[PDB]
Order: sequence, then structure tokens, then C-alpha cells
Amino acid sequence: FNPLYVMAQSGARGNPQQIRQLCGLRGLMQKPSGETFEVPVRSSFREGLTVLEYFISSHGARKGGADTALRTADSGYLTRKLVDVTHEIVVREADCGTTNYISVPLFQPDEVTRSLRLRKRADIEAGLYGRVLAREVEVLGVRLEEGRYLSMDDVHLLIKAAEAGEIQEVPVRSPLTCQTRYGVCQKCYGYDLSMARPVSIGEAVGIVAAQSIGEPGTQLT
Amino acid sequence: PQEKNSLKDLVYQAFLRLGMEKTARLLDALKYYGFTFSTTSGITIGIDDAVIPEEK
Amino acid sequence: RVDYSGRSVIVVGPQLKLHQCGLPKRMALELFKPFLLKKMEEKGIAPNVKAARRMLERQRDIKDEVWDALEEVIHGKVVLLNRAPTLHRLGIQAFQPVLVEGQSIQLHPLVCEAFNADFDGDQMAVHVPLSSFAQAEARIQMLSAHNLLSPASGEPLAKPSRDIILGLYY
Amino acid sequence: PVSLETPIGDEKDSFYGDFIPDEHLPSPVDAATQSLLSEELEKALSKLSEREAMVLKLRKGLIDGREHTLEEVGAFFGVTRERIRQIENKALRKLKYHESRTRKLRDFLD
Amino acid sequence: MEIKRFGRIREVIPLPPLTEIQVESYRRALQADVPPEKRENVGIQAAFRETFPIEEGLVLDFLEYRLGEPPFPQDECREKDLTYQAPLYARLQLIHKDTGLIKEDEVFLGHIPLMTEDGSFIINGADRVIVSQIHRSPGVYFTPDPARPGRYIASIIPLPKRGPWIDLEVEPNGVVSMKVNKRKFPLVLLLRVLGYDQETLARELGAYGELVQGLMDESVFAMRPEEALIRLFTLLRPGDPPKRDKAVAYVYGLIADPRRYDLGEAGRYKAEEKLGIRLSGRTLARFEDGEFKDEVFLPTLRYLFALTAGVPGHEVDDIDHLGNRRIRTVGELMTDQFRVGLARLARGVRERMLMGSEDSLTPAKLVNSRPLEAAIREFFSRSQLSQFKDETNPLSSLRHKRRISALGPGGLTRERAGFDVRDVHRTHYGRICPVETPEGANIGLITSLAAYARVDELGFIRTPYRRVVGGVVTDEVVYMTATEEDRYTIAQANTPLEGNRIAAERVVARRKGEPVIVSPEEVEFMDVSPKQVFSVNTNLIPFLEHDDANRALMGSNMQTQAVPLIRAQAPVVMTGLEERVVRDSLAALYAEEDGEVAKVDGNRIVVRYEDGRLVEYPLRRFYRSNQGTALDQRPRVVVGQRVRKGDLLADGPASENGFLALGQNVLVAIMPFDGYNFEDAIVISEELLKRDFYTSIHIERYEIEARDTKLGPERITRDIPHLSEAALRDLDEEGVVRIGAEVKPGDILVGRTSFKGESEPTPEERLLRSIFGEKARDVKDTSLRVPPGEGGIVVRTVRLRRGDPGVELKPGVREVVRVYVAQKRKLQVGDKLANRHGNKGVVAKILPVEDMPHLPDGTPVDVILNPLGVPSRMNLGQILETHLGLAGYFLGQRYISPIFDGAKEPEIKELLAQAFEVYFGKRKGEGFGVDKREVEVLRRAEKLGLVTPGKTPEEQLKELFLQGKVVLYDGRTGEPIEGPIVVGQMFIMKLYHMVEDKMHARSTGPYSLITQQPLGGKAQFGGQRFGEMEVWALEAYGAAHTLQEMLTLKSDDIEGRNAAYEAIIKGEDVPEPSVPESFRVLVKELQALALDVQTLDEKDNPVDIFEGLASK
Amino acid sequence: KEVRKVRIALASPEKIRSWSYGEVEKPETINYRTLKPERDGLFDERIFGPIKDYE
Amino acid sequence: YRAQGVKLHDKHIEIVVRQMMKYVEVTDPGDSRLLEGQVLEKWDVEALNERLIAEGKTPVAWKPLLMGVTKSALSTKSWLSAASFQNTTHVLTEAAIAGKKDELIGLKENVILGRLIPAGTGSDFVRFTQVVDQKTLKAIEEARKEA
Amino acid sequence: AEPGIDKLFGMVDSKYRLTVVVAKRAQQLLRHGFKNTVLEPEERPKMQTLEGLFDDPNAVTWAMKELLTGRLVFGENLVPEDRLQKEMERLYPV
DNA sequence: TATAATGGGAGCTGTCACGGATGCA
DNA sequence: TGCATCCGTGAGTAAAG
Ligand SMILES: Nc1ccn([C@@H]2O[C@H](COP(=O)(O)CP(=O)(O)OP(=O)(O)O)[C@@H](O)[C@H]2O)c(=O)n1
Ligand SMILES: [Mg+2]
Ligand SMILES: [Zn+2]
Repeated sequence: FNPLYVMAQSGARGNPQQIRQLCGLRGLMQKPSGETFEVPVRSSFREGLTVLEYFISSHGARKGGADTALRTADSGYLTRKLVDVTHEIVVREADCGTTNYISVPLFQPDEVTRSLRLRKRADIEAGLYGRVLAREVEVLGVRLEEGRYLSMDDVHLLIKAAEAGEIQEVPVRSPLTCQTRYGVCQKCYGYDLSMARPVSIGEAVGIVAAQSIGEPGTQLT
Repeated sequence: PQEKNSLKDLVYQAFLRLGMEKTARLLDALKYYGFTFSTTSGITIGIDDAVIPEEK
Repeated sequence: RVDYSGRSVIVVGPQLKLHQCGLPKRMALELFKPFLLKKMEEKGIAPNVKAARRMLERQRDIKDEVWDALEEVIHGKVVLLNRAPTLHRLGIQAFQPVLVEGQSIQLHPLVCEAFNADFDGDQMAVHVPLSSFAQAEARIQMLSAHNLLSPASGEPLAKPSRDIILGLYY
Repeated sequence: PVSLETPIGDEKDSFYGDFIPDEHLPSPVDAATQSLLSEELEKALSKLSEREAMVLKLRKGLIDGREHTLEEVGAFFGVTRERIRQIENKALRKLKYHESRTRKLRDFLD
Repeated sequence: MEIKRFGRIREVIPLPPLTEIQVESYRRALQADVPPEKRENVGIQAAFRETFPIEEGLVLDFLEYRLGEPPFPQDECREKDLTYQAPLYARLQLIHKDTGLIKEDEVFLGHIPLMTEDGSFIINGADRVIVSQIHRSPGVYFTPDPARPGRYIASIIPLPKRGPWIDLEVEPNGVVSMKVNKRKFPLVLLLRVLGYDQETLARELGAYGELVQGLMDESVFAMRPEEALIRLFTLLRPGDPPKRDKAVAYVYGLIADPRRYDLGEAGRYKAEEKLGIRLSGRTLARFEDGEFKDEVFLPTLRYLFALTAGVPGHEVDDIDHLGNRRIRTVGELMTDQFRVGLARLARGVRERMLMGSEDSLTPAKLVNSRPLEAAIREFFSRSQLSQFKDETNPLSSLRHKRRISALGPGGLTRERAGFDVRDVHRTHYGRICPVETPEGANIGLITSLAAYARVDELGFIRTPYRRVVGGVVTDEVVYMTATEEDRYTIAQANTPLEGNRIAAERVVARRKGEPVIVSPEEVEFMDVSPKQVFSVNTNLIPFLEHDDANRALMGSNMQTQAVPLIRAQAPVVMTGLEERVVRDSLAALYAEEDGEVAKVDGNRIVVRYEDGRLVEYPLRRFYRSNQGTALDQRPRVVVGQRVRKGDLLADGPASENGFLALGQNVLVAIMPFDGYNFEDAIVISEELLKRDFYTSIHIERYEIEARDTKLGPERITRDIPHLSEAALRDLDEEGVVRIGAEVKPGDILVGRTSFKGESEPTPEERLLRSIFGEKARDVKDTSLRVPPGEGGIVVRTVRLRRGDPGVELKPGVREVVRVYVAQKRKLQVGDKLANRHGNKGVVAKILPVEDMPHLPDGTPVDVILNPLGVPSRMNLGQILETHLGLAGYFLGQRYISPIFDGAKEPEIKELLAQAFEVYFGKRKGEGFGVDKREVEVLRRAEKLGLVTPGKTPEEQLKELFLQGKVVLYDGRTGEPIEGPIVVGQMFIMKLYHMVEDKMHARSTGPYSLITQQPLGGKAQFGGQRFGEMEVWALEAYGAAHTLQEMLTLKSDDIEGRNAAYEAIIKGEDVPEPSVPESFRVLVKELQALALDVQTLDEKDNPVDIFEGLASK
Repeated sequence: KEVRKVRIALASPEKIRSWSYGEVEKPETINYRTLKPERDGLFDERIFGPIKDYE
Repeated sequence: YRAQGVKLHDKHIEIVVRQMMKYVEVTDPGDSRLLEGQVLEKWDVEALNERLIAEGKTPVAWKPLLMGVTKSALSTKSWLSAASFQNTTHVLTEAAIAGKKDELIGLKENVILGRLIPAGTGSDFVRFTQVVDQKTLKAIEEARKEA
Repeated sequence: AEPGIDKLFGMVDSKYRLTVVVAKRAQQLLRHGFKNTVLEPEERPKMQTLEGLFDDPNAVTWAMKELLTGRLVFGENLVPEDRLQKEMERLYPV
């Protein structure tokens, strides 16, 4: 029940590396050239750094501050470009009637080139959650019907089926293959993720896309 | 022990199963009791809380 | 630049309900001024609109009943709070304003994340949607308590954080 | 003269002209006060008869923009200039009485 | 109280005069105390010598200059909106060469601003500060070519705007090029013009890898110097007739004219040191005996070829080394602007010399002083480096005076500043503080002079070190540049010494910044103090060694933002620097000699000195600073006091008995509190408002002019139409509000009437007039009222009238009235607090005292900080401070803990033990045992591993108190906080960001001229900007109607906004909007570019958005 | 009628003259004494219109 | 985004990439008025090819084109959007020479004119909806039932 | 959250259609002085002033609470616009 | 309204990356 | 048909200033 421990464990405050700098050692430091000092900061913040340790660290601190400063502008410019490309894209109809789709893979070639191994859960979720199946799927004795909006449980089920060797890729309606002019249809877009239900015709989907890609832009290290 | 992830999953499940009205009520309740309990829990920070381990 | 808009320092206010914010009385008097002139004339507070405006022009002329009239003006209405940078759509959200003494806007804790707001001096801007249409849009589509999941990931966005998580964990 | 695009501050952010308010166009308060004034004047003129209201509107310029002489209003209504001046006077007197009674036009006098 | 101090490092030298950079730079540039004949060829004297003589035939030569006395003293200039300045006279003589006539005169050139004692300026009544600029030092550099690896660029850089950059390069085709004014030509040609012959170049450069053959061109040696000179003039001036004297003039002005080309004296020295040569002047070549003689070019070419081949002793140069970046202080910048004004004056002089009755031409008839006056006035009023002085508190002014900028005239453009410039270079050690820089866009470009750093005469920053001979540490101190510093092994200031001898076998030192463990035999120098690595602000942070740098930066910066408090206190934990900062900032007053104090007053102190003389120090009382904070001095001695030299006589603003007092010592509990301190918010006790803690005095200045009009005069009057006595209650006979009144928003401060614009009353107006039988007055109410959300107590009125003695206003204005309004600001919800460790937050809740967590003996805490602010930020120093504060609460003492050399945990534990005795043995004597709730908290603590099981209640409470934690009772229930809580004394400041200044709101108000959109800013009653991204937010919600309101009804749909306001005051729904006026402006501005823009309908038939008003 | 399209195209000298209400012949703005617009200058009321409504 | 721990649905990236693939390059005009190397929207070339096949003519041979996000935004059809983005004089000279008409399909164009954007409550799919109580609805059904 | 918001979203095929219906109904109420309300006297939304409970002045609150009852019909092309306007002015004047 | 007068001064500089048009071999 | 090379253009929001 140590306060640092509880705060870090619960997700209220702090991560392991900050707690380490408080209790363990401060660690290795960077020179202005990006090359590392051979001599680490052996002191934690509790023990107190030496003048030389403090100075050695100020390089990396300033580098990170300048990084953030120069990054916010590039992120904002990127977001404005994304807004200008996507802004006319709106959900303009319920179904363009296309028969085209994309197949989200559930496996990816191992870097060993050895075999195929299952993708990460979060990655498959970000690829499948809230999408409409373009084709019948029959896995683990369940029928996932064409036209179905994949709930989160539907996604975990498909992950189970893949783990059992019953499916390698899922066919899914996607804006890549939608045929609605000046926009996108409802079935091809899928969920209004903010509501866990099918999107309402009229949603400014392109603006939402730009803002979703841009808003974490300043976190990209 | 309820923590960031499990509370997030509680909010999402409550959303799906009960709607945004009841989920908003749930969120306000969580806020009320979390604040109340954290007040009287005894949580603080003194220098002897940054415990240097012996293995160092 | 736009009318019926203000800005102030933000402050936590944990007693609020998710659909609420704390709006300082003077801000509200100015932002809702035409509504207030009309409602003052509806009651007995002034003979007409121009007398009501002259009565509000000086601070020492302003009497208690006008404040009660303000409460009738804003009833059920919502205001938009905004924090820059407006990185995504939850940088603007709609709240039912709870009038307060003092000069700080009160911001519900569970929305801070979506605004990237903390209370180290941040400031937010207020906007008054005027028409029945704009008011219905704000109350249905932009209300805080209706926007709980992320449009980007779909995961909860208004959720327990620092002290809330801390007490529950404890 | 000085440039409206003179820089203010050390960025390229603001112009000097951005702080100059437009005095020419009427403010929404001004337009609204003119509108309420015209409507209250019609309210108070409906408490006269049609002729005294029309004589006042002709003699003060609310009809065609200009003020007519007593001889013109008298030729229009078909009366003597003394009679048109007398009905203008009695119209003004009725308006003064109604205003003392209801006070519905005082606040517009600034 | 007692001041115990820690620390084992004796500081050999004190901190230098902290404003010496400013004051000494300006003194050197002016030489006002030097008798003219003894002046050096520097500063404005050097500017004069550069401009003069002026020739062509007549000649105007400069003998000397002199600076008179200021027409008005500093306070009078602050009041009358005047510049504190000295008249500048120059003694000149005209000579006609043929006539021999010599007319001599002292001409008046205008005024030069004088620097005040504290290193600031007074321009047009407002204090300003000229910020030192950092730039690349002039000299000859060798950098790597980023395209071709094995090739290197030779760059020859003079002073800013004192010649062209010149690049030398070895091309892929082997010939050596010279880039100047963006023109690449073979260097061989210029080498020929210098009088060099193939024999000399062959014997000078033949050794290098056959590279000299790329210099061998036969067509160049085939011609004599004159033909090569004309060839070069043709290569540099396409189209200019290649005359002989024209080419000589151009090349001389480009390469050898000391009036056009100028390396710095620093550029001169650095070229000499790099190329291993000696320079005669500060130019690359000379004109001697009719021909050109080289100085720099051949040495540079030799070094370039040697570095390219690889012969040793040649290295590329680090251009961010602080031996290659220098500082341009106040004096150099002002001298440059002076030199430009002088050049313009000389152009005018020659202009008048050519024409005019040459029989009667005096110096007074040739000098128009206006161009020089204008250049200086421009520098001091509108330069990027001439900044409005920050005098929020005295430390604000000190830090402002000691700041270094890389921006400004001659510096870097932002967005043209990559990582390299903003890095903290290794050579920043001891010279430029590594933490005091802004967060945001300017990071790493605005920095601060380190505390022991001085700038030498060449402009390089120097830091002091101690000499170490045979392991013995002398008291001889040596100030080094970074170039010099790189030659030595320099130990750390904390290396343990017995006497003067290094007492450690292994010693931590630096070699070219690299850290290295070294023996005492190898140590050559040693740091003076840890204080020398950081700025003054950073040196005010106790326990700095326990704080992450990112938060130290914030605490450092935020001390600058501290508001002087009527009951300001010095911190209970200090760094030992709090007194120097008060002294050097000229905040407080001190005794000039030993003496006895004769008189003491709220307004003045009179001292009898040992000389028997009576000296009277008046006190500045409730004066308004640039930022509106109050600057009053209060006397701290009493009638009959004996005072030695340098003893305190008066406390300045934010000073407590001569100690820097930027805030309050409050009693802090570090715990969450019902969400009211969620995410950095702070909870405070009403007891702070009760005893006027965090209360500050603020003065605002209001101003109004009455001018002459083409429609009649404005006049300040009490006779304002249509106003009751209720509206005119506190106005004096002349129309100005009375001193002492309480003014609220809407109250008149100064009555004024203005003649109405020419207007035919609308028929509605005429009929309303007839009904009410009252003539419309000639004038209208234009009085100066209190703006929304302001007010206070009138404390001063200034009135100036045309026709009054000493008074002359700008053309047109009849009179000027200024009203000064004071206000006492208590702390309130929204105000900003911070401590010196980067913990900042906004007061979110003020509880009544009975809700405040209290100690068992009934004492409630002052503020409640949330522990979730610490771990992520890693500023543990505020924790240690709190611990020490706790001890100080009960021992009744304050502490001095030098940074990196201060109180450690064991000594704080000793103090805490003593304090616990004072805190608990008192209880045991007074006849009370341990409380039941204390037992319950002790059980909880025993489960937490904080106390050992089986000890007594008192022993366990002592264990907790040694950890800095105490039992704390909830004021609302009387039940204890289930855990023991960290409670202690912390120093907390009230920052300049107060909510009273920021809250703003608007329904309708002023609109802009062309756009017809709302103005911006609180002062303009402006509207908020709903920008591109706010529009995206509304779009992504699909709030089409809310968005259309923003775009039409609320901004610049004229008919729309009017109709909306009318509908709302009537109680109707707002009408559908129409075209925004700025789109009509777009259509017309495109028509102005010969583009026809046409709004059509679906039948492709035009639609008129101008309603016919612009179609004939 | 309702706006549905916005066209942009080059303007002929005849089109530019069709827009114009008068040729600006003098480089003068307003009179230094009257503070009224100069005749045939950049602010002439004969070309661009009345400064006061209906006057 | 995964490396920084940002969860983000593929939908949004797909929308943007779809705009990146909006255009195509002609390789043989067939029976068309187009030119080899001309660049145009894939939708327009597919409409033309269907109109030429329905007319029995030779279709336009075309090749897929990938342009980055800036060039895709500048190449869009609406000249108001492109001119307000960037490279304003270039967009404007080409549009004015071409006599372009901006049909106001998107959001920027309508924002510039202060019109009601074609999304949300502004969508043609929902903005024409009516509301009426059953009392008034029956009172009007009676009027339709009388005539 | 708005009382009964989940059922309201259940009523429409697009959330924006709910907003258009609510805003049009609210304008209908404001124009006709609430005389056309489909709420019984007990279903009236009330506002607690200093005197006592009074009719809620907020037409949007009214329109949503009406929508929740089922007593409103919404759709596209239910009636010509001027027939609707004139019939409402007949049944409930201004 | 008349000695004769006959070709100009200021540059000013620590990005940066891309995209697209021009220039050479 | 392929490269070097040059010129033009853009480089975050709100606040105050
Ligand atoms: N130039 C600037 C300066 C400020 N801002 C805005 O203000 C906030 C500063 O974050 P912050 O640094 O205060 C986050 P902190 O509270 O320190 O740590 P935490 O993650 O543990 O909560 C950002 O979220 C930005 O949106 C900006 O956009 N550009
Ligand atoms: Mg913040
Ligand atoms: Zn589709």
C-alpha cells in the first residue's frame, strides 16, 4: 500500500520508469549529439543528483522540450491537410450496393519468416470492431450473417475461431471499396464508434477521420 | 482491485447494456465515491515513501 | 470572431453532474443579455427593454430580483464550453449551466481528459447557441453526457481517472 | 495618416486596424431601439383619429420623409392653414396627455 | 527567529554585480565620465570616428562630442511620459581645401536615452529593458560540406551588417571557388588582384595533395593586377561599365574599407588565433601604395587545403561552442543603431555640401540631426530587443535584465531554428543556465546568464574557476572562456578538502565537458560553487538536486510571476541568495555610511552620518509598475537607531527585512480532498483571507483627452447631459472624480462632452421632440467610465491643460486627464498559486476553517495539495521542503539550504525529532494522553510498515513525525484520516494570472471596419475567436445550425445580427440568416483582381447578393 | 432565388468597365481642410456613393 | 500509432487513403475527348467509360494514380475549397481560366458562404422531415377528405 | 443526460432526424404559445421559481417530452407546408 | 526662367523539404 | 532518357499585444 506503488498500479499516476527515477537510479543520459554518456546517473531523485549529473541530464530535457515544440506545429499542419482532403466525405446514403470489400487478415508473417502467427488483439479490434460483414461467416457453430455489424463480442469470437484454425481473414465492408459518390454509405462505414451502433446518415465522417488521426499527433515520439 | 482498465471496461459494458443515461448516472456515482474514499484513505507522499530497495 | 461568447479560468467543481458546468453570474448576465432584458420586461423589473438595459449598465443599479430572472432565462438551456487547442470534436461540449458566484468556470472532472484540461491556469471559452435549432443540436448531439465513447477508438473517453481511480482501488 | 496594416506585437499576428471599431453602421441595439421607437410612435398615433395622426405624420416627415408646410397639409385635407395648425396642436395635446398617463415614450428620449 | 544554515562549501568570491552586463555595457558605450581627449575608439565615439571626416572641395571633420545633463529627473520623466535622456553635442569643423578657411562650431544632435542606476531605461514614461542578443561570433570558420564528405567549406563572417559572408570551396572540378553576394567565381582571380604571382602561390600551397593545381590558371597569371581587377569587376557587376576607378572603389569597399567592412575586434582576435597569423586592421585586405595587399585570404586558403588533405592540427569548428557564439549587449546594439543614424546624417551632409552658397556654410548649416534622432528613437521604441520592462516583482526586473535572446535584428528567424541552436551545449556549463528557458515556441532561444558569469570585452561569456597547484586549492580565481576552459582538467566544487588540500584519492572532474575520475595530481582548476551552473532564479530553488529539470524550469520561471503581497514573507527554507537579490535589484534601501537615524516616517527616513551631515531618503509609496503591481517602500528602522554601512533602512516590495519575499509560508497537508484538488487544483482555508495572506495592491491607470474638433471642442466638464446627481455624485467641480471615491463598473471617472456629428433628426426623433418639448442639446456624453469588471478607490488625478505652465500637449488636444484607481485584491477562486518546484495550480475551493483538516491540538492546515501531482512530475524537492518546514513550525526557525550543498535527510530527521518533542511533550505535560483516534491511525500505520510493532504510542508517533507524517482529523466528522498525512510548512506564491483580469463575456459590441466581424480582446469588449478548428468541431457533430449561427447571426451577417437581437428582445425565435458580409468583401476583392465571381442558381442564372445596390 | 453554384472566370475590359461607376482620374483621397473626398479621386462620392444615407 | 499506444480505428485512415487514390491518368483516350497523360477523377473516367460502352465506343484506358494528401486536396473539384487551402493564386488562375463552377458539394465551400453545411441536421436525408400532432393531423386529413 | 434519450434515438433512423424533429416541434410550440401541446396538465414540465412550480419555459424540453409520448407524427411529405401553417393558425391563433 | 553642371546604392545570409520547372551533359 | 539545380511556397490553436 505504498503511495507511489498504489498510484502507479491503479493507473491513477505514474509509470515504472518515473518511480524508478524516484527510488532506483536516474539512468543513462544523452549527449546533445544523441550519443549516450558511458557514465550513468547513479543517484535517484530521493538521494539527490550532483551538479554534474543534473547538467548531464539537462541536455536530454532540453532536447525533449524542443522536440515537443517543433512537433506540435507539424502535427497541426498535418491535421489541416487531412481536414482538407476528407471534408466532403459524409455518410450520404444507406447502401451503395457494392459487392466489393476488403479482407482483414487475422495472421501476419513472423519476422523469422517461419510461419504465420496471430495478430495482436488490439490490432484486430481496430481492424474489425463495428464493421459490416460482406459475406456469411460460419465459425465455431455460429452464423455471423452478411450485413451484421460486428460487436466487440463478435470480434472476440472471430479471434477464438482463428485460434482454433477455422478462419484466417474476415471479409468486411470498408470505405476503401464503397461506391457512394462524394462520400460513403452506412453499411460500408459501420459503427458510429462513439455510440456502439450503426452510423447515422448525415455524419461528417471525413472530419471525424481527420480529427481522429490528428489529435494524437503530438504524442508520436 | 478496481483500476483504470477494469473501470474502463465497466463503463463500456454498462454503455452497451444499459444506455448512455444510466451510464452517465454510473459515472457520476463512481466519481462521487472515488473522491470521497480517496479523501479519507490516508494517501500522501513523504520522502520516506520513495523506498530505495536493498538490491540497489 | 463571434458574439454571445466569453472566456474565463477553469476550476474543477466535483459536485457537478456530468451534464453540468458552473457559469459565473456576471458572465451569464452578459451572454444572455437580450433574453434577460425580455424576461425583465415580462416580470415587473422594468417598464420596457431600454429601461432594463439602462438598469444593467451600472453594477450598483443591479438588484436581487434580476438574478432570479436570469435563472428563469437559462432554465433548460445549454452553453458550449471550448478549450484550445480544439484537437477533435470533444474540444467543444454542451453543458446545462449552473450559475455560481465567483469568476471561474467550473468544469466537471470526467470531461477534463477529452479537453486535455487541467487546473494549472487553463482557460475555456463559452458560447451561447441562440435558436431553437442550435439549442436542440447542442442538447442532443453535443451534450457531455451523450458523448461517452471515443469517436476514434470507440473506447470510453469519459471515465474514472486520478483521484476517482485512487479511491476505488483503495 | 498611418497604415491600417501597421504591425502590433512582435509576431506577424495582428494589425493595428484590427482594434478600430466601426462607428458608421448602427449597432444591433441601435437598430432595435429605432424599431421599438417607430412601433411605439405608431402605438401612440393610433390613439388619435386618422386625420390628426395623418397631419402629424405629414408635418413631421414620417410619411414621405419630408415635413410639409401648414398650407400643403391644409390643401391636402381641404382646410385652412389655421385649421390644420389647430388640429396639429390638438393632436399634440392628446399625445402629451396620453404620454403623461402611460409614460410609454419617456425612456426613448435618452 | 533563528536562522540555522547548512553547507560545507565556502564560496571564495561573492556573486558579481548582477546587472553589470547592462550597466557596464552602456557605460563603456557612452564614456560620459571620460574627458574627451582620453576616450577610446569604441562605442559612439567609434561611430563618430567611422562616419567622419565627410569629404567632397569641402570637408567636415569631427573633434569630440559631449553629453550634457538630463533636462528632467527619472521620476519626472515617468510622470510626464517623457524619455530620460541627455543632450548630445558634437564639435565639428568645416574646411575648404583650397580656401584654407576653417569654421568651427558645437552642433546639437538631439538626445540619447540614459540608463538608470538599476540598468533599465525610461522611454516615453514606461520603463524598458534592452535584452542582450547572442549570435555567431565573427571570424573564419571551417565546416564540413554536407554533400561531399571529404570536402570542407571555409566561411569568413564579419560583424552583422559590416560586410558580406565569403565562402571558399573546393569544387568537384578541382578549382577553388569564392562565394560572395551569392556569386561563385574562381578564387585565383582575386588572388591575382592581391598582387600574388604563381611562384609565391606555388611555394606556399604546393605541399598539399596536388590541390594547389586547382588554383593554377594560366589566363589569370597572363594578366597584371589591373586586368584581373577589371575582370573581377565584370564578373561581379553584369552591365556596370568596367571603369578603372569604379572597380578599385567597388573592390576596396567590398574587401578593405574599414568603414564598410568590419570584423569585430573579437572576429579579428579569433581569425588571428585560428589561422595562426596577425592582423593589422579589421579587414581582409588593405589598399597600400596604390595596390592591394593581402591579410587573411592566403592564410584561410592554406588552412582550408591543410584540413582537406588531413595534416594534423586542423579541425572543423563547432559553431555552437560558446567560444564561437558571443553576446551583443545594450551598448553594442545601441552603437549599431547610432552608426546607422550617423550614416544617414552624413548622406544629408554631403547632399547640402554639393549645393548651397559655399561662402557661408557653417557646421550648423550642414547637419540635419533628424536621421540620427530617428534611428535612436526607433531602436528604443520599436526594436525587437527593446522590451517593456517586467517589474512584477524585483526579481522580475533582475531576470529580465539578465536574459539572452537569439532572435531579433541580425539574429535568427523562428522556424529557422532547429535543434542545434536550442540545445544546451556542453560549453553552457557555468555560462548559460540549463533550466531557465521558456516552455513553448521560444524554448532554447531565450536563456539566462548564469549567476557567476560575466561577459568580457570581446563579448564571450566567462565563468570563474579556482587554481589548483599540486592538489592545493588557491583563492586565486580565473575567469575563462570556453575555448580556454577546454585546455584543463577541472574538478567539481564539492570535492572534499582538508584545509586547502584535495582530501580524496579519486576526484570527479571535467575535460572538455566530458566527466572523468582523476587523481589530485591531474587537477588544474576547481569549480567555485554549484551556484555557478544555474541562473539567479534557479538558484532560488531549495533542494534543486531532488527536482526533475522540466519542473525546476517552471518554478524558476514562475518566481518571475510572483505578485508583491502586503504581508509578504521570505521562505522558511532559503538557498542563501534571497538577500543579494533584494540588494542588487535596488528594491530595498540601505545606509550609505555608519550613522544614527534622525527621522522615521511613512514617507521619509533622515539619517545623520559620521560626517555630521543630514541625508534624507524619500520613500516610493504605492507607485504603479508596468504590470500594475504596487511598488511601495516601507521603513524598517526607528528613531535613534544606530546603523552601520549597508544596514537596511526600508523594505522594498516583496522584501521582508531585506530577504526576497515572493509569497507566504503556509501550512500544507498533502492529501486528496473530495475532488476539489483534482488535476492540480488547490484547496485553501478561509483563514488565509481572514488574516490577509495572499492579498495584493494593484493600481490601474485610466486616461482621457479633450481635443479640438472641426465641430467644436471637447471639454472636461461636470455638465453632462441627461444625467442625475446620482450619476455625478463623486465628480468634483471641474468634472474629475474625487480622490477617495469607490468606483464600480459604469461609474464616470472623468466627464466629457463632444459636439454631435452633423445629423438631420429622423422624423421619429422630431416627433418625439415635439411630444416632449425639449431641444436636443448641442453636445453628447463621451465620458470615461469604468470598464466592465473593474474599479476600486481613486488615489490620484493628474490634469494637464493647454495654456498651463510647463505643459504642452500634442497638436490638437486641449487637456489630458489621468485617474489612478487602486484595488486591494484578496485571494479568490480562480487565482493561481505555485511553489518554487514547479507545482502550480488554481485555487478551486475556499473552505471555512471548521472544514479544514486539523492537527490533534486544534490547529487547522492552510492549503491542501494533492499527492497525485508529485510522482509523475518527479519534483521531490517540495516534499523535503515541507518536511523541513514542519520542524521549523515547532522550533520557530528558518533555514538556509544551499543547492547541492544543503540539508540532507539525517539532519532534517534530527530537527524533526526536536520538533516532535516540542509538539508532544507539551501535550504530555498539559495532562492529556494519547487519543483513541491516534491509536486507530497507529494501527493503520502499523499495517503499512511505517512504525514498528510493540513500541509505545508516543514512540510510534515520533517515528511517523520523523517521516514527516502526522495524525490529521477531518474537520467535518472528527474522525481521523485513516492514514498519517504529510503536513508541513511550504513557501507558496500568488502568480500574476488572476481571474479578475481574465473573466470576460459579450452579447454584442464593436465590429471591425472591413470585415464587420467582432473585435477581439477584453479591452475592446471583443468576441471570442471561433476559428477553423472550432468550425471542424461543430462540423464533426453535425451541428449545422449552431455552426451557421457562428458564421452569420453572431459575427457579420449585418441584417441577421440586427434581426436576431430584435427577435430575442421581443421574445421571438431568431430569423433565418443571410449572406455574411465578409463573403461580399471576398467577391469585391476578387473583382478588384479582374476575376468575375458569380453566385448562380441551379438554372445557371446569376443571383445578386448585393440586392442591386452595385449594378447600374 | 437560391444560390446553388459559384462560378469564377476572367473579366473582359468591357466587363470591368460595366462594373465601374466612374473612372478614378486623380490620385487624391480627401481634402486636407474639409476632410471630405476629392473630386475624381479614390473616395469620390460621385463614383462610389453617398457617405451619409440618402444625402 | 500502435507503437505509441494510441488505439485508432482503420476506418479513418481508410477514408484518407481513399481520397489519396481519387485520381487516375489516361493511357489511351480511345473514342474520347481526353488526352494521353491527362489526370482526372476515377469516378468521372468510370462514368465516361460506361457512357462510351453503352454507346458501343472504345473505352478510355486509364491507370491508377496515388497522390499525397496535399496534392489530393489541391486537385479537388471545388475551387473554393482548394483556394482556401493553399496555393491560392495558382488555384484561382486555373479555375478562372477554366470558368469553373463550384457546385458546393462539400463543407468548406458552404462554410465560406455561411450556408448550412450538407451534414448532420443539414443533410438532405433528414432536414425535410415534418412534425405534426395527431389533433392537427386529423384536422388536416378532414380538409383533404372534404374536397 | 437528457431524460429518455436512448428511447429517442431508438425512434429515428438517424440521430440528426431526431434533432430536426425536436427543433421544428419546439418552434411550433413557441409560435403558438404552447396552445398546441399534446401534454396533459400533469405531464407539463415545471420550473421551480421562488413563488412555486411554473410551466417550463423551454420549448425544447417540451418537444422532447412530447416526442416520448407517441402523440406526435414525424416524416417527410406528410402535408403541404402552407396547409400546415394555416391549419395551425386556425386551430391555435397568435 | 540662362556660369556649368550629363550612368545608383544597398545589400545582409544558421531551416527545410517538397514539388515542379529548367539545364546540362 | 536520365540526372543536378533553381525557384516558389508553406511551416498549430486560443490569449495579449
Ligand atoms: N505551447 C503550448 C502550451 C500548452 N498547450 C496546451 O496546454 C496543455 C499543456 O499540457 P501539460 O504540459 O500541462 C500536461 P501535464 O499536466 O504537465 O502532465 P500530465 O500528462 O501528467 O497531465 C496541452 O494539453 C496543450 O493542449 C499547447 O497546446 N501548446
Ligand atoms: Mg494546463
Ligand atoms: Zn458503400
